Parts: sequence; structure tokens; C-alpha cells
Amino acid sequence: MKGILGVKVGMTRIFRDDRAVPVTVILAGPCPVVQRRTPEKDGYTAVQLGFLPQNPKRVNRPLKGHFAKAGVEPVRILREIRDFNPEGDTVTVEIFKPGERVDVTGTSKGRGFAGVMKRWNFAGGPDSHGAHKIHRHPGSIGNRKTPGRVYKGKKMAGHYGAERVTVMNLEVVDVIPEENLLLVKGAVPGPNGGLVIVRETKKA
Amino acid sequence: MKTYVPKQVEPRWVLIDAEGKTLGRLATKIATLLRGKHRPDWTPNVAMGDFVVVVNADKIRVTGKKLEQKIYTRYSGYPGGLKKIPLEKMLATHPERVLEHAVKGMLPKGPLGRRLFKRLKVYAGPDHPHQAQRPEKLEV
Amino acid sequence: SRIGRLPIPVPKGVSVEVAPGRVKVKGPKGELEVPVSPEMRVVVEEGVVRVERPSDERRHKSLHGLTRTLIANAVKGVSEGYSKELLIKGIGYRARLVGRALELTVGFSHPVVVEPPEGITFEVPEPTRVRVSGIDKQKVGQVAANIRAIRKPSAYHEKGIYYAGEPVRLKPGK
Amino acid sequence: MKVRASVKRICDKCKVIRRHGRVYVICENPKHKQRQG
RNA sequence: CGAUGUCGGCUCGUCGCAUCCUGGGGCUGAAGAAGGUCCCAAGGGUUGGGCUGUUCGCCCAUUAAAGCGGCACGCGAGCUG
RNA sequence: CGCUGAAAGCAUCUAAGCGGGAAGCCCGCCCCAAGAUGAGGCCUCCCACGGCAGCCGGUAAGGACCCGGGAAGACCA
Ligand SMILES: [Mg+2]
Ligand SMILES: [Mg+2]
Ligand SMILES: [Mg+2]
Ligand SMILES: [Mg+2]
Ligand SMILES: [Mg+2]
Ligand SMILES: [Mg+2]
Ligand SMILES: [Mg+2]
Ligand SMILES: [Mg+2]
Ligand SMILES: [Mg+2]
Ligand SMILES: [Mg+2]
Ligand SMILES: [Mg+2]
Ligand SMILES: [Mg+2]
Ligand SMILES: [Mg+2]
Ligand SMILES: [Mg+2]
Ligand SMILES: [Mg+2]
Ligand SMILES: [Mg+2]
Ligand SMILES: [Mg+2]
Ligand SMILES: [Mg+2]
Ligand SMILES: [Mg+2]
Ligand SMILES: [Mg+2]
Ligand SMILES: [Mg+2]
Ligand SMILES: [Mg+2]
Ligand SMILES: [Mg+2]
Ligand SMILES: [Mg+2]
Ligand SMILES: [Mg+2]
Ligand SMILES: [Mg+2]
Ligand SMILES: [Mg+2]
Ligand SMILES: [Mg+2]
Ligand SMILES: [Mg+2]
Ligand SMILES: [Mg+2]
Ligand SMILES: [Mg+2]
Ligand SMILES: [Mg+2]
Ligand SMILES: [Mg+2]
Ligand SMILES: [Mg+2]
Ligand SMILES: [Mg+2]
Ligand SMILES: [Mg+2]
Ligand SMILES: [Mg+2]
Ligand SMILES: [Mg+2]
Ligand SMILES: [Mg+2]
Ligand SMILES: [Mg+2]
Ligand SMILES: [Mg+2]
Ligand SMILES: [Mg+2]
Ligand SMILES: [Mg+2]
Ligand SMILES: [Mg+2]
Ligand SMILES: [Mg+2]
Ligand SMILES: [Mg+2]
Ligand SMILES: [Mg+2]
Ligand SMILES: [Mg+2]
Ligand SMILES: [Mg+2]
Ligand SMILES: [Mg+2]
Ligand SMILES: [Mg+2]
Ligand SMILES: [Mg+2]
Ligand SMILES: [Mg+2]
Ligand SMILES: [Mg+2]
Ligand SMILES: [Mg+2]
Ligand SMILES: [Mg+2]
Ligand SMILES: [Mg+2]
Ligand SMILES: [Mg+2]
Ligand SMILES: [Mg+2]
Ligand SMILES: [Mg+2]
Ligand SMILES: [Mg+2]
Ligand SMILES: [Mg+2]
Ligand SMILES: [Mg+2]
Ligand SMILES: [Mg+2]
Ligand SMILES: [Mg+2]
Ligand SMILES: [Mg+2]
Ligand SMILES: [Mg+2]
Ligand SMILES: [Mg+2]
Ligand SMILES: [Mg+2]
Ligand SMILES: [Mg+2]
Ligand SMILES: [Mg+2]
Ligand SMILES: [Mg+2]
Ligand SMILES: [Mg+2]
Ligand SMILES: [Mg+2]
Ligand SMILES: [Mg+2]
Ligand SMILES: [Mg+2]
Ligand SMILES: [Mg+2]
Ligand SMILES: [Mg+2]
Ligand SMILES: [Mg+2]
Ligand SMILES: [Mg+2]
Ligand SMILES: [Mg+2]
Ligand SMILES: [Mg+2]
Ligand SMILES: [Zn+2]
Repeated sequence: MKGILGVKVGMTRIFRDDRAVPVTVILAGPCPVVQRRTPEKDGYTAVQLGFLPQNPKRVNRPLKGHFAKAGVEPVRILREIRDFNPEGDTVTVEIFKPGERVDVTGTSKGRGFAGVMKRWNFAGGPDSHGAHKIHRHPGSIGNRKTPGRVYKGKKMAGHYGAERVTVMNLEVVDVIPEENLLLVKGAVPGPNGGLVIVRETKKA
Repeated sequence: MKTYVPKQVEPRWVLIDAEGKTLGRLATKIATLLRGKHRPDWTPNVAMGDFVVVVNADKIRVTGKKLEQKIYTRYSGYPGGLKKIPLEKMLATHPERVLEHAVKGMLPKGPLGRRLFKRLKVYAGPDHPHQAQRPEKLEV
Repeated sequence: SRIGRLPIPVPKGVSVEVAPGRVKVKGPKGELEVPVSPEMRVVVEEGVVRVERPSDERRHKSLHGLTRTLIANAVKGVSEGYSKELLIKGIGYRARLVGRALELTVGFSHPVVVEPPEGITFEVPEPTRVRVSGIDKQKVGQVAANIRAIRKPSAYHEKGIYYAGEPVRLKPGK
Repeated sequence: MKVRASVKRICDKCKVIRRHGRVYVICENPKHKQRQG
């Protein structure tokens, strides 16, 4: 179950067999493995990956001891890939070949406090015909004396986005190892500059 | 003369093998031990029963067709959140919970009753990690 | 009137060892273990196995017949063995042996490959006859059932997979 | 399969069987097949 | 009765199953294709429009289908009126 | 819907046992999640500090405050 850490760099399209194919570019490698999780030790199998070099002056002592034990340079981010155990001490975009399908996880864009129409595609109200200050309101949220309460999970206004989202089965269109670049067809969660995780897809 | 009230006593750790025993009839006895109602100085408002260790909880037994007809149930608070789990499935997934549930239902409700339940340690399989307390083996 | 009382003739050389809750039968063709009610008693005599019941209660009466028959099928299984024949009927419909496997051409867009489980052997003498053979009576019958099920006898035509000796009962079309 | 509260022999080939807690009627004539319910 | 705002729509659902569709079956006066009838099944789905305050219903064009009921004939400290 | 099969010499999917079998059930996918007080685990960092399972005090590893900001955001985080 291979995976790698990355930054979302931006979108373009390329031309492939006289087709415009939309791509998201991802700067993925290179990731040093700074800890391995084993069944005997941790109860499961995974690899802790590091990513983006950090100014040592910004790294406190407990984190520093963690890196040093790995014989590893200080890094900005630590993230695990589940059920992955690379043979090397370093994971690069080379683990992916064009044509492979990948799942991409990122932090979606934050919309802050979102209304019922933006968050849940509610229909809101009429904009004329007498409608009174409810153009974007949810309408009814319940019944009457039975049950005399509101369901857990009721769709209502509130914060929306800046949350973990995984998009599945994205086609790897190209990989450019000398630049640690991954091209994935289509759309990936979050802003340019966002941290993402790229994994081999779980769909068959 | 006032009725005797005990100063705190070193609780007694007890070990029980559940293998082949009837689920409910074993539970009633574990509850009694938990409450400490076997002790002549029993006092209802303090935790003074035994600590009960149970092993081979997975090998608990049950009569009739209960393996497939006894349903454990859980409500999540959400619409349609009623979960139905048959005995067979519970035994095949979290076996120790079968006895735990049986006993919990036989303890008083309330703060003391909840505290008593924590003094029950149920293990599937023949082993427990409590050698340190040197549990005294109990035939029941 | 009583199957359970009927003595089981044991041909030499097949051996019947009784055990708690089970009896093991060995013969020239293989061995079989028969699961047997602890309430029943299984008795080994000279060239004969017998089964006795503890009482005339309805359950014991029921287990008795069952047990003698079960043991008897085991005895027959390791000596004679068991077979079931299938007749394929219909113009395009044929079978052939592919390694150990049975390959049915019975009018689907594809052929059907049936895999022998352990203790089961397929034979295809004619293209329209299949034989399933093995020491285990219920297994032989099960697999033969499976193969027939692939394409059951039509209600309107003499077409499909038949048990040998199965009557062709048809209904009028139009 | 006929499903009804009164299941009965329809012809002299009909056999009333009890199977898994239910009364069935089985017969060589498929029409006569009954399950109580 | 020192007040429990009553039709219909909109919004938002959620539940029942005596199931409209999709999935699985038996019987058929089941050749096939298409149906009929009963059984299992509530996971999801169940269109847009003309008329009329309408609910309902009729009609137009489609559809896999254009299900029926409960929730104070669900929902006016949510809107309409 | 079957296999094997008595009671009930036949028969029976069943009484012992075994197959097959739904968009439905359990899992599998995605998201939250140890206040899971049953408060879990692993890696790393500090250290046995003064006076009087408690108190005062100065520290350590760390953290907060304050400031420049941010596709994070009502404030807060
Ligand atoms: Mg290219
Ligand atoms: Mg992220
Ligand atoms: Mg935002
Ligand atoms: Mg809104
Ligand atoms: Mg919108
Ligand atoms: Mg939205
Ligand atoms: Mg609208
Ligand atoms: Mg309007
Ligand atoms: Mg609008
Ligand atoms: Mg107005
Ligand atoms: Mg307005
Ligand atoms: Mg509203
Ligand atoms: Mg009201
Ligand atoms: Mg209520
Ligand atoms: Mg947020
Ligand atoms: Mg962006
Ligand atoms: Mg006792
Ligand atoms: Mg019982
Ligand atoms: Mg468990
Ligand atoms: Mg209780
Ligand atoms: Mg009480
Ligand atoms: Mg002999
Ligand atoms: Mg005798
Ligand atoms: Mg016709
Ligand atoms: Mg008659
Ligand atoms: Mg018959
Ligand atoms: Mg009134
Ligand atoms: Mg008043
Ligand atoms: Mg009043
Ligand atoms: Mg009033
Ligand atoms: Mg009032
Ligand atoms: Mg409704
Ligand atoms: Mg129904
Ligand atoms: Mg259907
Ligand atoms: Mg159908
Ligand atoms: Mg047809
Ligand atoms: Mg016709
Ligand atoms: Mg039909
Ligand atoms: Mg029917
Ligand atoms: Mg039926
Ligand atoms: Mg449904
Ligand atoms: Mg539902
Ligand atoms: Mg529905
Ligand atoms: Mg309409
Ligand atoms: Mg007009
Ligand atoms: Mg209209
Ligand atoms: Mg109308
Ligand atoms: Mg009009
Ligand atoms: Mg009308
Ligand atoms: Mg009219
Ligand atoms: Mg059409
Ligand atoms: Mg149709
Ligand atoms: Mg209603
Ligand atoms: Mg009414
Ligand atoms: Mg009315
Ligand atoms: Mg109303
Ligand atoms: Mg209404
Ligand atoms: Mg209303
Ligand atoms: Mg109003
Ligand atoms: Mg109204
Ligand atoms: Mg109201
Ligand atoms: Mg009100
Ligand atoms: Mg209100
Ligand atoms: Mg009100
Ligand atoms: Mg209006
Ligand atoms: Mg008016
Ligand atoms: Mg038959
Ligand atoms: Mg038979
Ligand atoms: Mg049985
Ligand atoms: Mg099966
Ligand atoms: Mg089965
Ligand atoms: Mg079958
Ligand atoms: Mg199965
Ligand atoms: Mg599907
Ligand atoms: Mg998480
Ligand atoms: Mg914690
Ligand atoms: Mg956590
Ligand atoms: Mg709890
Ligand atoms: Mg912890
Ligand atoms: Mg753990
Ligand atoms: Mg400092
Ligand atoms: Mg700010
Ligand atoms: Zn009949």
C-alpha cells in the first residue's frame, strides 16, 4: 500500500492523444522514513514519513531527538502511511508510474461559517411572492409534539471545509522524477501550497 | 448499640473459570461477589465486595436457540440508529462483552453500582494479567 | 419396519472402529469418519456392525435409523464406492474432461468449468454422459446436484442436464 | 407456491410435511405446493 | 375555551411497509419476449408541465418507476396566505 | 432450491449433519473519534532543585503572553 507526502502546486492541462487533460501538479518527494511501525512494537504496520526540510533553530529538543534517532535531517512534517514498508530509507515519486490510479487526501478549502444553501445545497426560499426574510433559510427543522425534538445529524448552518477529504481513483498522468513532480488528472482537495498525501488507490 | 460499620478492608481478589457455565446463572453469582453480599459485614453504601477475575469468557454457555436469537441492541441517537447484534456475532467479535453485559444488568444503578462494575475483570481465553494480585480460585 | 435394528453387513476387509461420538470406517477405497450421537451405542460383531438405542423415546427412535444408515453408507462407500450418472440432452449440449475438470457446453455464452473437490472424480465416457464417483455418499450426491443445477431440465423440451433415470416430463408449448 | 392460512391436501398425491416450524404441502403437481402463512 | 392558530402550497426531513421501481424467489392457462398472481425485501430511487386555492383528480410529454400511509390530516416563535 | 436422512422398511431440505441463495444484514470504502473517566499505544525530550500522596520558592524540557501574518477564522481556535 504505497504512499507519499506532497504539496499541491497548481493546476494546468496537458495534451495527450489530441485530448486536453486537466491536471493537478504535486511536488511529492523526497520523503525520508524517520520511523517504522511494527506489529511487535506498535501493534500495526506503517511508515512515518518526513517532508520539507526545516530550519533546525525552529525544531525543539524532543522533536530533535526523534529525528536524530533516525539519522535524519530536521523536517517540517511527519505523517504515516498505513500498511506500507518501503525497502529503502527514502520514498520518492518513483513509487508511482503513469497509468497508476491514486487516492489523494488533502485539507479542503475553508468556507468558515457556512449557510444552509452553501453547505448542504438547501433550496432556500422564494425571492418574491411574499417571501419574508427567509430567502436563504432552512425552513422547518422538525415536526411537532411527536417527537418534540430535533434529530442528531440535522443539516444546519455551521463551519464547512478546512477538513480532511480524500478523492479516489485519480489517474497518474505523468511523473517527473528530476523535479519530484506528480501529475494527477483532475481535482485535488485544498489550496495551492496545501499539504497532501498520495496513496495507491483502494478501488479495483 | 449501633449496627456495626466496617472500616475499610483489603478487598479479596477472586478467580473464576467461565468455561461451560450457564451465562445468566454465573452472572448472578459474580454480581453477589461484586456487591460483597457474601460478607457478614456487608454495608450497602461502600464498595466492599471482591474483585472478580473471569477467564474463558468466550466459552460461556447458553441454552435454547439463544446463540442466534438473543439480540444485543445499541441506540446511537441518530435516526435509524438502532443496532441489532445477535449473541453468535458478539461472541465471534467481542466475546468478553457477553458476560460483562449480563453482570452489568445485574448490578445496582448509580455511582456505587458503576464503581462495582469496574471491579470486574473479564477475559476471553484461559489467562489474565493479574498474577500480581494473586487471585484466589473460586468454584461456583 | 425398523432400519436401525437391521444389522449392517461388513464385508472383509473393511474395519469399523468405534470411538466416542464417532466411528471410523476404513476400506480398499479410502476412509470415512461418521459423526454419531453419544446417546446411540454402536456395536461391532463378527462381520457385522449393529446400532442400539437407549430407549423408545421419539428422538432415540429417530436417531437410531439415521445412525445405522449413516454407518452403512460409510461401509458401502469404502468398499463399493458411490456413483451418479448424468445425461446431457439437447442439440448443442455436450461435456468434456479438461484435466481433472468437467467442462460443460450447455448453451450459455460460455462453457462452464466444474472443479472436483477432494474425494470426487469426473468421468466423461460419451459426450452426453457424465459420471461422478467417490467414497462419500452425500458428497457424490451434492456435486451431481451442482452439475445438474448448472442447466436444469427444461419444462418444454428434452434439453438440459438430467439424472440418469430421471423421467422426462414436459408441458405443451402453444 | 400458494401461501395461505388453510393449507390442505388437494389431491391424493399431496403430502403434508412440517418443515422448520412451518406446515408445507408438497406434491408432484407443482400447483399443489403450499406454505402456511 | 386566564387560547393546543384548523385548509392548501413552499422549505426541511424522518419513519412504517399492506412494495410503484430496482434486487431475489415459487406458481402460471410460464414456448420465447412480454405479462398475471403470490412470497422475500424499506438500501436507494420514485420526472417536468396544462387546469384548478385546492388536497385529490383529469390531461400533455416522458419514465426503471412516476407507491400508499404515519409524524398535532409532520412542519405559520420557519415562510406563504 | 437442494444433498445426505430417520422417526414412519416407502417418502420427507430436517428431527443429527451439509450445500446454494437478495439492491437487503455484517464487514470492506470515505469522514469523525481515547471525556472509549474502560481516559489506550509508540518515538523522543527534561530530571533525582531549594525552604517548610501537602505548602512556598527559583528552574528544566517545554508552553503561553506580545508582535508580523494566513485560501484558518464571527470572537475563540
Ligand atoms: Mg503525457
Ligand atoms: Mg493534510
Ligand atoms: Mg475560509
Ligand atoms: Mg442559507
Ligand atoms: Mg448552493
Ligand atoms: Mg456543498
Ligand atoms: Mg429553490
Ligand atoms: Mg415562488
Ligand atoms: Mg432560489
Ligand atoms: Mg408580507
Ligand atoms: Mg425580502
Ligand atoms: Mg427557516
Ligand atoms: Mg403547529
Ligand atoms: Mg420526545
Ligand atoms: Mg475548522
Ligand atoms: Mg488553490
Ligand atoms: Mg457464592
Ligand atoms: Mg441460557
Ligand atoms: Mg475485543
Ligand atoms: Mg441493573
Ligand atoms: Mg432504585
Ligand atoms: Mg469387524
Ligand atoms: Mg444388548
Ligand atoms: Mg402463452
Ligand atoms: Mg383428497
Ligand atoms: Mg413427493
Ligand atoms: Mg380551547
Ligand atoms: Mg395565560
Ligand atoms: Mg396558560
Ligand atoms: Mg395565551
Ligand atoms: Mg400559549
Ligand atoms: Mg413522508
Ligand atoms: Mg412484506
Ligand atoms: Mg421487484
Ligand atoms: Mg423481478
Ligand atoms: Mg419469460
Ligand atoms: Mg407465448
Ligand atoms: Mg413472478
Ligand atoms: Mg407464493
Ligand atoms: Mg412463498
Ligand atoms: Mg426500499
Ligand atoms: Mg430508510
Ligand atoms: Mg420509500
Ligand atoms: Mg406530477
Ligand atoms: Mg398558460
Ligand atoms: Mg400548477
Ligand atoms: Mg391540482
Ligand atoms: Mg392558474
Ligand atoms: Mg377535485
Ligand atoms: Mg373528469
Ligand atoms: Mg418507455
Ligand atoms: Mg417492467
Ligand atoms: Mg400524515
Ligand atoms: Mg383526521
Ligand atoms: Mg380531514
Ligand atoms: Mg397539520
Ligand atoms: Mg398533507
Ligand atoms: Mg402545519
Ligand atoms: Mg404566521
Ligand atoms: Mg399553513
Ligand atoms: Mg410551529
Ligand atoms: Mg409558535
Ligand atoms: Mg417554531
Ligand atoms: Mg410553537
Ligand atoms: Mg400562498
Ligand atoms: Mg384571504
Ligand atoms: Mg426432490
Ligand atoms: Mg432424498
Ligand atoms: Mg438440523
Ligand atoms: Mg451454504
Ligand atoms: Mg446455508
Ligand atoms: Mg444447489
Ligand atoms: Mg453463502
Ligand atoms: Mg449497486
Ligand atoms: Mg483521524
Ligand atoms: Mg487520552
Ligand atoms: Mg486520537
Ligand atoms: Mg462508557
Ligand atoms: Mg494517552
Ligand atoms: Mg494499540
Ligand atoms: Mg523558555
Ligand atoms: Mg487575524
Ligand atoms: Zn396434489
